[PDB]
Amino acid sequence: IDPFEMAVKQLERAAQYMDISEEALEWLKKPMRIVEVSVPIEMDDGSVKVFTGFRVQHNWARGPTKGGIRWHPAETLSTVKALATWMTWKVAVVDLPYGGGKGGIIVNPKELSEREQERLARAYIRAVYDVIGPWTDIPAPDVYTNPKIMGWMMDEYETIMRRKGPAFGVITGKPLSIGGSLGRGTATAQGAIFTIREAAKALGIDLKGKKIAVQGYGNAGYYTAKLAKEQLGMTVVAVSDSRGGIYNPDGLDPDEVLKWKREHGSVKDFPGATNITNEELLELEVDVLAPAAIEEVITEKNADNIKAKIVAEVANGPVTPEADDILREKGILQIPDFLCNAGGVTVSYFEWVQNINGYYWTEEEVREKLDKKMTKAFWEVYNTHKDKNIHMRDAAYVVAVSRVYQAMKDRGWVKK
Ligand SMILES: N[C@@H](CCC(=O)O)C(=O)O
Ligand SMILES: N[C@@H](CCC(=O)O)C(=O)O
Repeated sequence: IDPFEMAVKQLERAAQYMDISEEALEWLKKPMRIVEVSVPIEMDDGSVKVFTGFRVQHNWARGPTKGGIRWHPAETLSTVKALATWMTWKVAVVDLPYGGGKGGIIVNPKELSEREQERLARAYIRAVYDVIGPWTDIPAPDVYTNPKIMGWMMDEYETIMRRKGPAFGVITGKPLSIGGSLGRGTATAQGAIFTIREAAKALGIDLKGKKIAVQGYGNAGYYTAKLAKEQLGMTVVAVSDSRGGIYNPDGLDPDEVLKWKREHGSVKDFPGATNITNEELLELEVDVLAPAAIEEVITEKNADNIKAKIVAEVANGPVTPEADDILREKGILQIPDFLCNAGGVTVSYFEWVQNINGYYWTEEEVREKLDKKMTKAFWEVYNTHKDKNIHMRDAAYVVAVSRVYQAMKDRGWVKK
């Protein structure tokens, strides 16, 4: 199951719903630049180990490419290419002057010390310097990379760059001390909450007092539940982790559950709550269900059993296309994954804007701008959903690919 293959198939399926020339589709099926580099670092024992690093820039018709860096032992070039392709549509659906791109190093960072991690980050920047920049390619944190590594990478880039321009804007997700942006820790959850609110408004539902079930209790799931309870006033009845689920009709307090999970490593056996598992958790009678964990969790095996009026796909591809079908004919509004979790990329654009301008904002300004962006993106996707009578996801693909195609035509890359 080649990751890249799946992305190309999804793009073709999408192109089956819109008027796009075959030359433009052939252009969009290939990354515009792929860079594979050797990343040599000096280990703590004195030896030199060489790692494999990637930087894929799928498309830059709309502006500089944007995408995170993954440090995973199972990283492959095809995975990076597929993720860069998805990043293109993600920045296009939420309307950002960005293209799509992604990077990665095939490494197990859990067995690297802090000094070796810093050496790896600096060596990666020294290797890929010639294809990145504030107006060329802006990396960001991703799987097993965090703001600390982002700061190390920014410092190395500034050292090579001799401070001749906005070196802060070369990479996002930085610490606040060095050009970091506020509201960035709860970006994804805030965007998901905004999309859920707009979806409820579209469906004619006032969310105050109804049930939400969240699967996955990392930063995304926990903050999704928390912001749901405060901003949307909904009742959080079920949460789960990489172990099991906890359900309470009266409502769970996300802060207490987070304390429980930190203390014991799992959310299981929470006081005054029935312990359950993920499979039966996916089908509680709730108004909103927010899968925020590992991919491929809703499948034709249990798609019919889903009873949530609104499904917000915080995670990347939690729902299979077949389940997309059954959920559609069941009457359930799905927020597509790369529209729902648009908060992350959105915030990163805001941070870049701040770095380029040299002027930073506050929490309220970031929050308001994110609200407007996510509301507009959701409403465009939903209006395409209505007008073309296609799936929500397919509408997101229509919006994003239409924007990229228009940008490609405007530059004259494709003459038709
Ligand atoms: N992996 C992140 C990167 C976004 C960013 O550039 O901040 C995402 O697209 O969700
Ligand atoms: N990768 C995250 C969602 C996307 C993000 O946080 O950037 C998850 O699966 O929970």
